[PDB]
Amino acid sequence: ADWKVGIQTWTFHNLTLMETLDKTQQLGMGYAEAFFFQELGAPFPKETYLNYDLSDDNCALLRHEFKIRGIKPIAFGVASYGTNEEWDKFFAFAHKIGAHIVTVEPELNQLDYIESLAKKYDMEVAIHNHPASAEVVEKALKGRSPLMGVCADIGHWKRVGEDPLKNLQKLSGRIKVAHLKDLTDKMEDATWGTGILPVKAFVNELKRQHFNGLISIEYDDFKSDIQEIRNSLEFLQKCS
Amino acid sequence: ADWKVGIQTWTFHNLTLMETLDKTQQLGMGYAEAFFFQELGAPFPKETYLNYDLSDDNCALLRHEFKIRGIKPIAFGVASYGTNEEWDKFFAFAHKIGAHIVTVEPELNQLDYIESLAKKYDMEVAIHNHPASAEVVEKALKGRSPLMGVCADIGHWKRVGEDPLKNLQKLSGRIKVAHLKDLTDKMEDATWGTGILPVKAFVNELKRQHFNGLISIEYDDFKSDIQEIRNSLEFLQKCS
Amino acid sequence: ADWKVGIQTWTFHNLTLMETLDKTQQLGMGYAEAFFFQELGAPFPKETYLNYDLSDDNCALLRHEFKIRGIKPIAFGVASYGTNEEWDKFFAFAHKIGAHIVTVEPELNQLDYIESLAKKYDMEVAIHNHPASAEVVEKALKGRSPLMGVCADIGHWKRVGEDPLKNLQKLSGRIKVAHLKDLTDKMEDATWGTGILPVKAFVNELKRQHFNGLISIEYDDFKSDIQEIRNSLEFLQKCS
Repeated sequence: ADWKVGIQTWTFHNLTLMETLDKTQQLGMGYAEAFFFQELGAPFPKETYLNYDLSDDNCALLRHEFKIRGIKPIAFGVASYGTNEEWDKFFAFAHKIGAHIVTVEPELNQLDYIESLAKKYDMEVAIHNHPASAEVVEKALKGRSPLMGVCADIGHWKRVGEDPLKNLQKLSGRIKVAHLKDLTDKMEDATWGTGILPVKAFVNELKRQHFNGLISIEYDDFKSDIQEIRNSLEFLQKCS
Repeated sequence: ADWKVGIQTWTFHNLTLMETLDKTQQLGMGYAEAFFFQELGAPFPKETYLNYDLSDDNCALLRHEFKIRGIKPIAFGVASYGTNEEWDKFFAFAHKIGAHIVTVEPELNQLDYIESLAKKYDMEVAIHNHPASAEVVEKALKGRSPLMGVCADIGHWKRVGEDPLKNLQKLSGRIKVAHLKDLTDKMEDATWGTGILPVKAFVNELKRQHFNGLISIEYDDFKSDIQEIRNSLEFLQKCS
Repeated sequence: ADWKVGIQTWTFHNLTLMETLDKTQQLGMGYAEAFFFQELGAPFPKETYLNYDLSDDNCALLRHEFKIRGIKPIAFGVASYGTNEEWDKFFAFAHKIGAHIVTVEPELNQLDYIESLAKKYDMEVAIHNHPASAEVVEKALKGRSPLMGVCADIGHWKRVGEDPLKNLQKLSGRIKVAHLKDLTDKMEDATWGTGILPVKAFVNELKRQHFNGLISIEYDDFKSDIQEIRNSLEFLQKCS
């Protein structure tokens, strides 16, 4: 309803992408943010990896493989390329596979060129700065197309006065993607700052800020299991 | 004797608190620093988690469950609340369960209110700053009640000139809790700075600084086992 | 041929050093950078650990144990000692075991003394600064013996404008060791910045900069297996 909940395929980077999508089905999510150079896996032939050089046949097969699992290949990233050729090929590929967003970590001088590509392919762009910070992204984005947005990192939720969502300030509306790293059961943490379940408080804040972008989750798949993460996904999804 | 050695229950956050306390028994420790929102586990009913809203009956049961295992619920934290109501409820709960310390990560404007609660409940407070640093805590604490102290993080022990214990400076005496994160066998590390076993050198420094607070240990329970950690606990405990 | 590829024994710090060397054989590497206080393991007696106090007999046995596995004990580190006695003993030990390099994290005032030891034992020194940065190492090293070099950390390869190799600048030639932390399959990462396999691009850059030092790799042995790492080692080694 309000926002989308997807998985960062990096979560399962030790698996093939097809296996990752099978896990995504077991988690009960309908969206993915895929990182490049993951082995695709059957039905793709061995040693074929995710990259913008995939043949038209393999691009069509990749689209089909997402579709039959009920998962949209909504995003690719994080891309941090150094040449215009790479950016061009990356945006063309994203468009060809049918992504609606790309997450990117560019230099400031690359933004002009990247914006032209966003327009050319009707691709939304969520900029991730290098992990002074909040001021630069707002200053850089001011006056640029609405396609040019922000990939916001949700750090360690929640600590008093370090609320990543409350930093949205003047660009709350340009926030297109939220990265949840190391998602835990009910967003529990060694440090907490909420009277209610942290994941409930998190969802409430997203509602209050009318976030309608993509919540892209990552977790440590060696330290957590599908059942544990499904506890958190419950609140992240059933609100929407 | 000199100091206390306890566990951070975050170590086993993938388990229930009762299971965590069973592990704490196998480790041979008599103290715990508990984080909120962990499932309690039997004898508590399913879906009951650690938080300051526990009924008087459940508070009494929690006290009993610690006591029969020979473990004191000495600390709760790290709390980083944003409202006075939350702080009030947290300190009341700590007192009700019989904690002697709480670890906290507040803003500077909250210290006055937090100090009033420390006095009101005779609760000691170990302040953890956001992970300029050493100066602020000393300046903030100067002239405040002896209950207002510091939760010191022991980073990567030991590197020349970056000794966290030697930073104690003028507030060595206000150091109430030391957090050991990612405890390894004999405190071995990829970088070392001692001629003797690092854990032996660490213990010696604690003796030299007359540390008599709580050493609160955390480790990666997926990368280490009880036997390995018991090697380090040996020196941390048998000195005292 | 061009450079050496070795393992950081920290990778397997949960094992004995002998077991670590067995794993190093299974990986197919001929060099090691060993951290101190690891249990040695059979044929050494129980509770004997790696440190500069090993008897001449045990030093000779350690040399033999490396040799029969086809692995050179090329480096020890990272050492971050606080006294001259410790440094002296560490360099003497490195020489006695037949290391050609030591990785170290000293204060600036210790460099003079450390350089004297490097000369005295013909030991190369790779300085690792505390993890303003690039300027200090160049300024500190200027005019010092060619034995005094740099241990460079390869962070998260590869992001545009944050290329650790391109920072080599004026001291490319004093770079003696490159630390690869958390090595992944084909150096894949959640953020990428290359059109080709990241490990291929990495190797190409090392060739272009004529790096001929030691690539010292570490990985998470709980999250990766020998087969996965052998995929990356393939390109790191077969280029040379």
